[PDB]
Amino acid sequence: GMEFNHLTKQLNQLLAQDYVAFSITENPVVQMLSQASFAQIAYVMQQYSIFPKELVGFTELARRKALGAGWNGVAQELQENIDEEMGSTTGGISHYTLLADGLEEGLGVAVKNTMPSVATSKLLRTVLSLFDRQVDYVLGATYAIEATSIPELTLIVKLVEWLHEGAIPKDLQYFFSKHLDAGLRTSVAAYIQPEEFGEFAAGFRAMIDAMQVWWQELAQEAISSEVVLS
Repeated sequence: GMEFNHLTKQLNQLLAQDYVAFSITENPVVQMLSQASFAQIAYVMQQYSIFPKELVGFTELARRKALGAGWNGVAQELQENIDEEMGSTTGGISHYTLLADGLEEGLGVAVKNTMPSVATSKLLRTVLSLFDRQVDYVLGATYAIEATSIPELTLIVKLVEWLHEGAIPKDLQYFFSKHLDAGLRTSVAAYIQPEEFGEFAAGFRAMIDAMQVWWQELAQEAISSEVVLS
């Protein structure tokens, strides 16, 4: 209803105003592009790729939290998200695979079997700690994934275009266009009570904070490869 709609609009605005990681100009990797080598930005993309993979499992944890609380409509919406990320609208090919295959075909950058870096491992541990809380908080963090999706994908398009000398592979271009050229919010609205809006907001905040910290740390990891110990 109106009060939850106000909250979700607010959280989207918060993200747009206050978070440089989701800015197409102020993201810390974008800010290092003048000085960065191909290898360094390829490293960022290898690490980045881990996150969409792992987010399917986190969405599963949120689905289970929703079921556990009797938020059945939300569990159903989350199942549809999982099905889509695992390929239900892209011929059975997961979104992760489209990205990974596209990076390999376009750049010769292998990302499958990438181990998380210190920063990425820290992100994944932090995120799990959020997805282990009560349903309202967990769904806030889950809504943060949805809210960050478009700004994130816009940054990824930029970095991938920066890396490519020519056109990007056509399947990868479709992956991007399908995302960039309401269901979760409306489902949660049916169950969430006003007394838990604060917990939903807290989960959202915690997730976007964790993701921002990761982008910052991953920019430092990338640039540090040419540092001479001093």
